[PDB]
Formats: sequence, structure tokens, C-alpha cells
Amino acid sequence: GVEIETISPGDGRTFPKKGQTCVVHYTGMLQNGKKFDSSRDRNKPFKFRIGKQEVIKGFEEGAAQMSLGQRAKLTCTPDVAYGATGHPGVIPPNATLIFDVELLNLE
Amino acid sequence: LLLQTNLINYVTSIRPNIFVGRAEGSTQYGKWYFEVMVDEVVPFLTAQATHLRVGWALTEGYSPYPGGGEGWGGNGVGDDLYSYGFDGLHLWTGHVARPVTSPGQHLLAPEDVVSCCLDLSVPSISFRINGCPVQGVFEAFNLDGLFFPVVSFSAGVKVRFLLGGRHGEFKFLPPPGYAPCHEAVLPRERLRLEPIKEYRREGPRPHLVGPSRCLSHTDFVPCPIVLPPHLERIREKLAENIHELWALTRIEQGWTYGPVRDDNKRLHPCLVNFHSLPEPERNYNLQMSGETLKTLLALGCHVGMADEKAEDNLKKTKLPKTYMMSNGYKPAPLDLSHVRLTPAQTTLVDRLAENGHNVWARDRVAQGWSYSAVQDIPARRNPRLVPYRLLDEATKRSNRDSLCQAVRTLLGYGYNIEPDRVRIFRAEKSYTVQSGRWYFEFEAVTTGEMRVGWARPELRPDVELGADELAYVFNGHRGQRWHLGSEPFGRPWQSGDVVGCMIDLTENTIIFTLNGEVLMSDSGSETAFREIEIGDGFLPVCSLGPGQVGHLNLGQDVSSLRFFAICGLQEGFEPFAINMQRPVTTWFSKSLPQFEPVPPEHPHYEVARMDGTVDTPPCLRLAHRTWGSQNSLVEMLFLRLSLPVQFHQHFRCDDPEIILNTTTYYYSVRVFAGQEPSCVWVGWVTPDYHQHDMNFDLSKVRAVTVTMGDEQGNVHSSLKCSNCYMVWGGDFVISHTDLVIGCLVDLATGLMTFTANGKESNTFFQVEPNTKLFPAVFVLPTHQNVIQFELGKQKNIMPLSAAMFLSERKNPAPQCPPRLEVQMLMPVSWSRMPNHFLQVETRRAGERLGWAVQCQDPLTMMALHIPEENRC
Repeated sequence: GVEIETISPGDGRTFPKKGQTCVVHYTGMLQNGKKFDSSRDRNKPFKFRIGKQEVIKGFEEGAAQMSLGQRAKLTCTPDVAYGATGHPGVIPPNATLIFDVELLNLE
Repeated sequence: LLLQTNLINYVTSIRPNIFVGRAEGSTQYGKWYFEVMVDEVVPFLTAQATHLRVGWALTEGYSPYPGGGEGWGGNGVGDDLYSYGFDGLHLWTGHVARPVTSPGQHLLAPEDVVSCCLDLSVPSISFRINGCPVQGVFEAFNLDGLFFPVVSFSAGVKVRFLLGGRHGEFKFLPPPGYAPCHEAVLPRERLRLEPIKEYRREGPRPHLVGPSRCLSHTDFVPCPIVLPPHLERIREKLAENIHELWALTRIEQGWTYGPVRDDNKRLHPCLVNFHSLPEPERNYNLQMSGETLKTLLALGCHVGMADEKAEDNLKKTKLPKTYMMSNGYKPAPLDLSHVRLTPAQTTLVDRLAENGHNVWARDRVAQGWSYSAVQDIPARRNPRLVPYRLLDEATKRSNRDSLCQAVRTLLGYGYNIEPDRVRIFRAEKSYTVQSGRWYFEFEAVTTGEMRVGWARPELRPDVELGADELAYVFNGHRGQRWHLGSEPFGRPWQSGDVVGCMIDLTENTIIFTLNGEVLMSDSGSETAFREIEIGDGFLPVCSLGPGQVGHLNLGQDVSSLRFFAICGLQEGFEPFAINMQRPVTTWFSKSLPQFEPVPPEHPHYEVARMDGTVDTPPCLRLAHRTWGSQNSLVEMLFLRLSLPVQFHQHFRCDDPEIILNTTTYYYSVRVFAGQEPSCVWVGWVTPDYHQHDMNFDLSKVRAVTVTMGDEQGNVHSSLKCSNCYMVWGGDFVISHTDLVIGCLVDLATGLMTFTANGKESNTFFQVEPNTKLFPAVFVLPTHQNVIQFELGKQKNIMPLSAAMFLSERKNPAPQCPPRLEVQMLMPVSWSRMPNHFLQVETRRAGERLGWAVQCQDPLTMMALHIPEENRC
């Protein structure tokens, strides 16, 4: 169960399904107020497509509900993204992850 | 545990001069409101979020600086407890984010208007945007200061403020009772957009300033017997001569005789004399005379009755043919041509006008009237209800020369009458010198409190600069020595002086120059001091007081020096910037008070840790050795242990089996005997604490009530954001036995009820989960050994060492490491300005749009967290 709160109003026209590449210009920040991930530091948009089991399942269902120009706020519980131990050196075990996302282009 | 970093933004803040505050008898109304319209803001120019929000704060604690602070970095409004920031999704007040339940929520996009409404007696901070107010307010805060508008803007923001109705026109009409902001203006100050706590401005050739002195909260309020028988009838004769001086300039400009009184018709009922005046008009001059003779001996002016022949020999003034009107009657005032203006009483009648009319402001405010730049008789508005040194000079002599027709008249009657802090501007200690010869200058466009000279890199900003053996500085407002005393040398300044200092450290000569001319002493020597040891070398220092302008002349290019080609260019001296690839960054002291660790070799206070026994655990206490004579100045210390405890995140909503699962940890203090328990304040303080005054207590602490709800008016939850969750040691209290005040923190639910001597008290408080609290006491000691923290635990509660770190959470052995020692706030530290700032500029086109603020400089900066104290 993931709670979604929009930030800026977008289109409401195109939300993705299977067979669609997507770009998300995402930022990451944990619950204690620390930075861990971004694509601002890259000057690259992150490119992936849904249904390839690429992103974790707490993100793959929240990335299929938004539209163009839409900035959202998704608070992922630790049960839906690396519950037991997780990635070593990135996230401590059972900590909530909060992403403020923005879809750039390409449906 | 360790130190991480990321790129962070720059913020500054602009502020107009609308100062609104209250007291018991205040000049306010209580209702003021404004808007800001947003049209030109970049979405994302930088890496992180564009820090963009509005808010209002009070002048005593809120001070945004681009270098340093708390948090991650980039602190504007909403980042402290004094300000109330809101960007569109979360009401920021003290490093928090609270969700707001409004239909169609978004951030400050262009082509929208953002505002907040504020009222004064009962606290209410509501916010207004997009035609419907959001459902979130603040109340129950402390207003010990005045209000101001202030905005937060990152790189790439161009916004204008909707000022009022005079220089603006509001798109949204206010609700009935809410007055616009455009008329809380001081009369001799034009409405100016100046940044808060500025220390630098862009000039013709970057000049630096000091702190502008804020108007005090005890300044706007108006604050103010026997009858001598020898001045009773002459107090009515002075009122009659006041009616004569009333009629004398009246008949010469157009006041005519008439049975009625009218403003446009110029009809006077009191144009004949004082004897033809009616009864409500005669007692008016009588009550004015009664109000003004009672304040003679209220100051100490000795008045005596003598020379009874001179007042009787003094006749009236001569009357011309055109000085008398078309009525046939003439006033006869006393000619004061034999009276002289005295400079002694000219300084007293300047104060008696305020003594006579701040009770006028008293009496208009007690009837319930307010202050505005417009007057309005149904709204009881006037630009009159001002203190006298806040009043403009258009009223000064129109009041004083109207009342000065009585004081030289009583002279001719025969009655004789008898009569924040300072900043230090200095370079870094790695740019110092030990051999050679160097020179700087200082241009002083404002004659004020300047300190120019050189100092040592082991500079202590605790001591005032000039009184210790670490600086050899120049006075010029009085013009003398400042090193281990004061003795005269030199000349006063002029507005636009160039003064510098050079040192021949080959033979320790100190040379001050004034506009090319070198000054000599009372002995005849142009040099100031000799026999100086080099040691650690010298440092270019400067210091500027409250509210003046003056910059440091470096001298990078030789042609930028003006007064070095006259003196000192031939004998061998050179400017400081001989081979410079970049401008120097000179550090400067901040009036932001924060914490600094305890030196072991301190001559006032000492601390020490005990050993570990079974009956008493290993703990620490404080001791004072220089309690007795030889100038023992003791003041309220603010002890703290430098490590926090962060709580559980989402709440739950002896035998070893019951201690392992619960999260509650208790500590205490025990004040020793013979000390005042009334000034002992025990509890926990968050990092949002940047204040220091000499007699703080729990009446002078701020807490902001946050609550949000639905659109119909119902409440959902209530939240208290405070910084001082402590109690009073004298709440339950030459006592012979020591007393115990404890604090327990239950981490799972967050409720903190404090216990005293094994029995519980009444006061409870709750905090937001993702904040931290430092263990701290505020105690004035009244003997030597007073404060004793205890690292102990009773039979069912674990100590603080379990909640300290991760590696020891379930072992009940209480020991204290030397990592945790005491922490004391000293009111001065050192921060750094960057070599490139935000070149801000103000513009307006049109009469109803509003003055716009611009920026165009993209700038980011590498800043750290140090998460064991949370200070950027």
C-alpha cells in the first residue's frame, strides 16, 4: 500500500501500460532527511520501460498511474522495497523510502 | 556518525519596513494583510528544490545567512521557529513538513497569487491562495518583537509584491475588518526594501556595512502633584497670554469674529480675548495650563519667584494698523524682546513637548484609536498617534514654537528656571605574514564606530577588541590608544576619510596615516608603539559598530590605491595583495549565538567525571573555584551534553524479560545544598536554539500551536512545535538536603512526563517524532559545586547509555565516555562570506503593479551535515 500525493498539476491524459518506455527525472530522500539517490547530479533522464521487472514493485505500480508534466510524492513502506536486508551500503534494513518524481516526456 | 556532503543552494531574503508590534497601551489596530503575485519563477534551474515560500517573522531571532546555519543548507523562512513558511504543500515552521488538506493543491506556480493573513491580539495565521483559504493555521505564539514581510527566493526568481492601495491595487478584496499593509509606514522613512542583517552592499567601487539598529519593542509605547500658591493666578494669566498669542497670528491671516465656529468660514468665537471665551473653551486652556505647570518640578527644575518690578514694567507689543482685523478688537501679548534663547533650556523644552504630548498619545490610544498614514474619522484613524522621536519634523517646530510662547514669557515674568553588537572583519589565519612590510587602507564614508589596525591570529572574539593584548587598534571617534588602557593620540575623523596602518617589523614601528599625512603623538613621535615581538605574526583586522558603512581597501591593482602615491611608496612599503590570482575571503563575526566546547584551562569554571562505584554510578558534576574576591562575575550558565536522542518514527498506536522490549530511559539532576532552586530549569532542548540573554526563564520561551482540519471548520489533530521542553526546579520546592529533578523519555509513544524526588509532576509535552533533543540545563550557580547530572538507573528503567548508540542498547551497565562532556554557548563565533554573492536588484513599472525583486546568478555550494549536531 503506497500513498500518492501530487505536487504540481500535469496533463491527466496519458498514463502508461505494458509496452511503453518512460522517462522519470527522480530524486530520492529517506525518512530522516538524508539524500541518497538522484538524476539531477547526472544531467541524464533515467530511461526504462514498465513490465520488465526492472524497478522494484513498490515503484512499478506507482509509475503506471501518472501522466505528463506531473510531479508526485510517493512514500514507499519498507515491506515493498528491500524488506529483509537490501542493497549493502545504500539503504539500512527496514527503512522507508520517499521519492518525489517527475515524468519528462514519452507517454 | 561520519561527515557527508552534497551541493546546496544559496538563499537571501528581502524585507520592507512595515513594523507592527503591541504592548499594554499600543498604537496599533490589529488587522493587516497583503499579497504577493507570482509570475516569473524557474521550475528547476539547480539540482535541489527551488526554495520558494512566503512568511512573516519577528526581528530578534530570525536571521538568514548564506554561509552556515542548521539543517542541510540554504536556510530562509520556515526553517526556524520564528518564521511561518508555506510553499503550497507543507506549512514549514521549524524544519518540519505538515500535510495540508486543500482541493487542488500545488506549489507557487506562475500566474498565481500567494498571501497570508495575520492578526495581533488573538493569534491567527491563516493563508490565502487561489480564492479559497487553505486549512491550516498557527496560534498561541510569543510576540516579543515586531512583524515584517519577508520572502525566500533561490536562483532564477523574479517576483513582485502587492503592496497596498497607494502603490498597488489588490486583485483580491480583503474581508471586512482586514486593513491593507500600505499605511503602517514611519513618516520620515520612505518605504524601503532592504535585506535583513546585511553586511555587504554593491557600491561604485563591494562595500560592507554593520547591523542596522532595530526599533525596540519598548519604544513605541507612550510612557509619562503639589500646587505652589505663588503661581496660581499667573497660571491663568499664562493661559490668557496663550489666547492672545492664539489671536495675534489668527487676525493676521484670516480668523474673523463670529458667534459660530466653522473651519472653511474662518469664524472664531474666541477672537476678542480670554474674558469673552465661553465656559467649555476657558476650562480647556485652564486644563492645558494645569497639565503644563505640574511638570515643572517633575524633572527637578528649581523655579523661584523674584523681580516683581520687571514684569510690571514690561508692557505689551506694539500693534500695527494691518495687524488688527476687521473686528475692532486687538489682542495684547507680552513682547519677549528682552528675553534671550538659552541653549540650556532649549534642550529641556525639547523634552517637555514629548512629556506633554505622549500623554496625548496615551489618551487617544485609551479611547481605542489606531495609527495609519491616512486619517479617517469613522475608523478613528490618524497619523498623529506617534511617539515624539518617531514623529517627522513637519510637526516638530509647529508644536514647539507654539508652546515656546509660554516659556520665555515665564522667564520674563521674573521666574528663573534652573537646568545589537559589534562585528569584527578579519582575514583567515593562513594569509598572515611574519617578515616583510605591508599596508592597507580604510575608506570611511560614515563617521561612526570604526576600528582599524592589525591584530593576532589567536584572536579571542569574547573580549571587546582593543582591551586585551591581542590587538593594536586605532580610535578615531575620540582619537586615542586602545591597548591596556587609553591615552590621547591623533585627530578625529571626517565623513570620507582614508586611514591605514603599516608596520616595519624590521624594527617594530607602528605607523598610522590620515589622508597621506602621518599623525604624531603628544610626545612628538609619529610612531605609536615599539618593542613588539613577532611570534605568530599579524592579521589585517577591522571592526564596524551598529549601523554604519565602511569597506576594507585591499589594493590588488596599484592604480586602485589613491593615497599611497603620496606617502610611503618610496621608503619600501607595498600593498598586501602583491601576487593575487583571486580576491581574498575575509572572515567576520556573527551575532548568531551558538555553542562552543569547554576549554580545560578556563579560569572560571571546571568540570570533572567521577569513578564508578556500586552505590553511586560514574557521573559528572561542575565546580567553581574563583567564587570569592578578585572580580568574580558569575552569570547563568547553559549546560548541555552534545549528543542527542532521536525518537521512534511511527508510534505503536527485576526480571530480564520486561526490560528488553520497552523503550524508556530516565536521567536526573540533583542540585547541591545552599543554591537557589528557583533558577534551575531542567529538560531537553532541540538544535533550534540560537538565543542568549542574561535572565531567561520559562515565561520567555516560544511554542507555536499547529492544527489543521477540514473546510467546514472541524479539527483533525493538534501539534506543538517548541524548542524548550523543560520545567522549573522551584515549582514543587537555606535547604540542608539536596533535591532531585528527573526527565524520562519514552521513545515508543513520545510522551515525556518529568518526575521529582520519586513522585510525578503535572506538566506533560509531546513532540514530532523526527526531531532530536539535547540534554540541557539552564542554571545560575550561587556557590561552588551546584549541578550534578547522574548516570544512574533504578530497578525497572534503563539508563541513557542504551539509547546513546547502536552497539550497547541491551546491556544495563551505565558508564560515561569522555565523548560526552558539557556544552556551553558563547555568543560569538566565526563564519565566512563567499567570494560571489547574489546580486539582487529592485524594479517597478506602473503604479498598481508593485516593486519587483530580480535575480540572475546561478550558484551552488558544497556543504556538510555533521549529523550528530545537525549544523550545516
